[PDB]
Amino acid sequence: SYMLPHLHNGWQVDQAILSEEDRVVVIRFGHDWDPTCMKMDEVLYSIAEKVKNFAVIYLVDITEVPDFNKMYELYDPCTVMFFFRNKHIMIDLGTGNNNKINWAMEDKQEMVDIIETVYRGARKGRGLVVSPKDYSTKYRY
Amino acid sequence: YLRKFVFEWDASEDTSIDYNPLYKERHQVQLLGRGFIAGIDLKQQKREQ
Amino acid sequence: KEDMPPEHVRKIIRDHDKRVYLGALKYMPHAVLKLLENMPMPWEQIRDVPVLYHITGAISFVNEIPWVIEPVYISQWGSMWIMMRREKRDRRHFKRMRFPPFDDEEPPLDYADNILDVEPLEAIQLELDPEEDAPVLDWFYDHQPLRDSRKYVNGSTYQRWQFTLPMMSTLYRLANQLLTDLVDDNYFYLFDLKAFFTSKALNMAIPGGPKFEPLVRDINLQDEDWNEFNDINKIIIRQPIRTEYKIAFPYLYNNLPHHVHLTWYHT
Amino acid sequence: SYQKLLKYYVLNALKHRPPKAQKKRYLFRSFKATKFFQSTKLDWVEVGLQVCRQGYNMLNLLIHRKNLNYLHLDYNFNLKPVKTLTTKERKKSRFGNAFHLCREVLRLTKLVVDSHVQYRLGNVDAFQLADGLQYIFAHVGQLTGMYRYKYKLMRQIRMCKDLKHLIYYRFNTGPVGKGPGCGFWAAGWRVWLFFMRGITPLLERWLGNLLARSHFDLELRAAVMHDILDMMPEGIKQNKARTILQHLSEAWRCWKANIPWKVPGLPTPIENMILRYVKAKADWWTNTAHYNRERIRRGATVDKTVCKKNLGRL
Amino acid sequence: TAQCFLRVDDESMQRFHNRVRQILMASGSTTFTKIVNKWNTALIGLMTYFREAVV
Amino acid sequence: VPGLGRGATGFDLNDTNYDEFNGYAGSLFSSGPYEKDDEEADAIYAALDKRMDERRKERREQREKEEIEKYRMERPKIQQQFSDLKRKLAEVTEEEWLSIPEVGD
Amino acid sequence: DIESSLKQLAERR
Amino acid sequence: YLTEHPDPNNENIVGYNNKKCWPRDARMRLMKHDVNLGRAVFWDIKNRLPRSVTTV
Amino acid sequence: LNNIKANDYANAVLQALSNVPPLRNYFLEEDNYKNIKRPPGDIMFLLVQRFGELMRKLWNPRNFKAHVSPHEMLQAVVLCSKKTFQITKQGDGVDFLSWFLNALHSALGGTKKKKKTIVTDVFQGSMRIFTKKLPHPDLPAEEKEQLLHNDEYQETMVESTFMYLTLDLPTAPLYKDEKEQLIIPQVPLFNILAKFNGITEKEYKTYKENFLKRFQLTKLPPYLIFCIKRFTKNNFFVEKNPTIVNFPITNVDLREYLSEEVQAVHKNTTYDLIANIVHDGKPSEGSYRIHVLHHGTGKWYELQDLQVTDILPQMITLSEAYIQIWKRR
Repeated sequence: SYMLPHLHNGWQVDQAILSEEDRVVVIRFGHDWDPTCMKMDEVLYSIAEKVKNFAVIYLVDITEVPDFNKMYELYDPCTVMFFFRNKHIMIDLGTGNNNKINWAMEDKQEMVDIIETVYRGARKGRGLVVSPKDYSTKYRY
Repeated sequence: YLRKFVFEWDASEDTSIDYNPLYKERHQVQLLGRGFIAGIDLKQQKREQ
Repeated sequence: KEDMPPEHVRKIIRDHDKRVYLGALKYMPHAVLKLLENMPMPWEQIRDVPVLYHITGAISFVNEIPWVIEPVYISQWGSMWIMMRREKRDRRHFKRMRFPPFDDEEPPLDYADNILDVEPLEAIQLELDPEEDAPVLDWFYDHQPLRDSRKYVNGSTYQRWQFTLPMMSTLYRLANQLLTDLVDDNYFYLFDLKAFFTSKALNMAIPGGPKFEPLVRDINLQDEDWNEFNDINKIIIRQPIRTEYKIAFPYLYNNLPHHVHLTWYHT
Repeated sequence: SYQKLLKYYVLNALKHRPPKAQKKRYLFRSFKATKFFQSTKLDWVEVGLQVCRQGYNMLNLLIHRKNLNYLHLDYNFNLKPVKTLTTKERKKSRFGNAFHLCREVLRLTKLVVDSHVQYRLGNVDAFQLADGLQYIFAHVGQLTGMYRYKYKLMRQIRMCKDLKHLIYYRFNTGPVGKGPGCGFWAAGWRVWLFFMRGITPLLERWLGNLLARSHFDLELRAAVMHDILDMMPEGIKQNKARTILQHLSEAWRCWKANIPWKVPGLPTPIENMILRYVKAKADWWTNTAHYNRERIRRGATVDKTVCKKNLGRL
Repeated sequence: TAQCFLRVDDESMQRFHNRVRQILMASGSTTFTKIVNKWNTALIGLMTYFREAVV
Repeated sequence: VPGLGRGATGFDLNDTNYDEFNGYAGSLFSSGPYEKDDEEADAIYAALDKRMDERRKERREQREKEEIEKYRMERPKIQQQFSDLKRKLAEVTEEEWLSIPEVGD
Repeated sequence: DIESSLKQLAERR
Repeated sequence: YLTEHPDPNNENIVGYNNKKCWPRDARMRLMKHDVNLGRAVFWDIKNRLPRSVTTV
Repeated sequence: LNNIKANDYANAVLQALSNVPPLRNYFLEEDNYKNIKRPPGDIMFLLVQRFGELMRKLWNPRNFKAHVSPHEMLQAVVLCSKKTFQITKQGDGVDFLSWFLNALHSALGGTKKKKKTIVTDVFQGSMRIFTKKLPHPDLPAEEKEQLLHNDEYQETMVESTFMYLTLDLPTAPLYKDEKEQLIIPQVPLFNILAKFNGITEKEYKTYKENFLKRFQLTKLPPYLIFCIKRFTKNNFFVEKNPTIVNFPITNVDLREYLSEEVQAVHKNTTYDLIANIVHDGKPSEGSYRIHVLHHGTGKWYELQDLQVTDILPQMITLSEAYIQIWKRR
């Protein structure tokens, strides 16, 4: 399915990041067949219209669009990238690297909170924002 | 009735820790005084027989 | 085809369509395995071998297989045992010089430069007394003892051997250090393969024997609920029923004998 | 050591299966039949040195083909970097366990051949050569980093050490005491050749490849969507895909609520496909709910989302 | 005339373990104070109910 | 325009392309100086590989066919299960497609 | 649009 | 009980519930007479209750 | 019948085979089967004699107790089935009935396959299978019609003998109907008895092959056995079909399911339900009960192990019928 819009070349990506001025651009780098990307894209579609006011989601295929692999260290099976007014926003998830999510959370509310915090920090002017949760521990007991 | 690459085995893996005297001190083979266990020095076997 | 002069492969490997070279490189683990399995024995100084080498020098296999007559091989290694023990008793200051690296990072010595013209110092061959080792002293320390003799082996393939009894007696004498001189399997009572299988299938370890993970899931003896069958008030105890008793008679001292092999009785 | 040697002997004798019928194809006869190979007669030390050189050259070719000029491999097959690696370079340097295993195999071959050439030069005695071979075959793990790349190899190593305990304590009886003079390398050489037999096809397959030329509901939904949109007029599928997806979600919700679901304008083939999809997803849903409840009740580690979802499903 | 040996039923032990697991998972972003309060309440209930049987 | 046309700077090595065994997937010599001699060498080595596989080719292929047939018969792929309804769905007029309602009722 | 991604997914799976 | 539910194989012991928490010498010991008596008591109690009203 | 652990299915099947006048009468006399020859190392005959013994215990006018232990019969069943249909673990009623009827038919044939045994004389009938092979659906229509001239994808003559009729219930309606009716589906008996009308074409698809098995009855046995298919294995577990069969219990005319040349042969086709095995509960922890019509009187009795209740004639159709035995009169 994947009703979320897709970008088929680097040109689409680099004018999609600059297209939004009052909304956070979300880019999922990965592959549809990849299950983890499947989980994240299901979560995103579950909240695609909830964050329409202040966020936008685009799906980018690594094979179709491989130019960002070296610059963004796109070596994981899947990454999630946050941009605002041409500036990347780093998120302090507690996983060691603040640039990309690199994992698929099943709860859509966690992603909603993450994108809301990113928007709040980007409109205020901070380039690095703190996640309102710690993902170092999976919280499984 | 009621990880770690370990090159050498652990001493707890040992067996033959018996309580019966018949099984702890087992009467060795004396092959008519003319047969010897392989590998061991022949002179040592002759002395300790 | 026919064998070529050894200088041809020497020149080829000295001087060095990449597809042929890359395809030849694929079978390298066979090259390693055939080199290592044709490893010279301690009693041999030089062991010439047939070699199938790539025309581009990308690879070279040792073609032959280490065929050795079992009694002769065991006797040779028993003589090696004797000589090694004698030398270690002689040399109090034996110095190990085995080298884990190939001359470290140093380039591989050129065989035609410093190994070709150097003759070996000596071998580890045991000295054989001509009065007792008469039938074997002629060939006891050859690369293949009787390969060229039609009477003792089938032929150059070196696949069948027949020996006269004096030769086998001398070989048995020379290999007495590697044999326990047992004349029975009674020494292996409750200690042979079938006994070990019975022990493993019953999740029990012979004292001298090994120990294995349980073959089937074992229920703790504290789980049984004191039936009339296993009532301890009825059981008469004289001696502790050992693991050996249960292995010797698996169908009598075990309540669930499964995949148990009956051990051979007295011979 | 005796007990573990018996354990492995019993394991070999019990896990043993009779060999299976073949067609008797010989690799080296086929190699000789081609033009690329030629036969000769060579000294074992010479072919050992030649094999070491060829292995070093082939490893150099494999390293340089990836353009990994920042990693240098010496003649003892010890690969080391020359500079601090970038993350891109570090990922490029991930050769896998196969390459490292082959490199350490070539290092062991280099060790054996180097000991033999050392004996042939005359620097060490033949007794020293045999003792060095025994040490090499009894201390592969120490002399060569093999266990990390293949964990099972560790077992073989213990064998060798066990075999040492089998030989030394028989070799060192009587006048001979503890010392570095015991050369008896049949057992370890046997063990490492038997390991090489097993690992030869793996490294050959790796080299041939390198030198050539849960979420059932989501997949079910994607597959049914693909099947429906294939049998879809091209000019009408712009919004009808979204409409039928909304219909699928509504049908799933209606089944989850025990309420009738009967779209009047929906054609009966599409309706029957939706019914089949809902049936399959409901079967998977019920089965996974029961499985998750069993897992949670048993005591398995689970997070909040799983428990919450399970409770809802239950 | 008799001794009544007491124990805690394995069902009650499993209930206590499940309560502890629920406290641990339902913690999330809650203050450590409330987590410790929940653990204290569970422990107090268990001990005040199973006084001798716990020992 | 490249990816730098956005004016951005960084802050197949993908884990997917890498396997602990065999390392990274993909032949390192996929393209290069390929000519008639290279084709001949590849043909010879492929023939050698086929000859090696001939040792147990008949029984191995028979067992593989039986195993895959039984696996497909026991567990059918979801596309196979829905192919019947997919093909029965072809018989529909294009006028009925516009008639598909929403879920507002 | 959706069919373009569905064909890519089916081909890759 | 055995007139109504005969047990020729002494199978009454196979499904007897016992408190595994206690050690073996502390649990109930499944003697033939004791097992039969327990089953008989439970059977009588169950028969006293109609099945539709409640089940034991 | 006493319930030795989980053997309620076997008790239900045995009670269904009992209360059948011809088979029961055959097994009530020991001389009818004692003198037939057996192979030396044959254990199947233990099924026969003990079964007869069981009958004589069930129909005893003067008995010391109002119940019979099936222990010996079930031990014979376990021994003869090679650890299948155990006494401890309950099995499918349909499968056990099929195996038991086949074993009785085989064992009553002395040292040879007697073509006419009491089992065949009572329960076996003749049915005409019209197997029509089908082309693969993923073919062009022109090739699809061209394969119609292959003479392979047409009706065949595979007429055989059926010991029981396997009726397949329609799938559960999933979503409940908007009507006030219960969520439990209801289907008439004649609707499931439509695959054997002759024109109905149920699809049959094995691996990479398609069929259309048309069925037409040709000989109606004196006692007809319906094996309604409840338990079906889906992709993950086994689901028991909750469909309720709406059947009459005093008059069923099958004249419309027989060929015209066949209808003339049988003067009687009016069947009365005499036995009804019903499965209750989940597919795993299910229980078996039986509704039996006591002749002489008109009362209907529900037997479940040692429980004998007087059921009303109207309430039988409400329960999920699993196996049915009808008498042709």
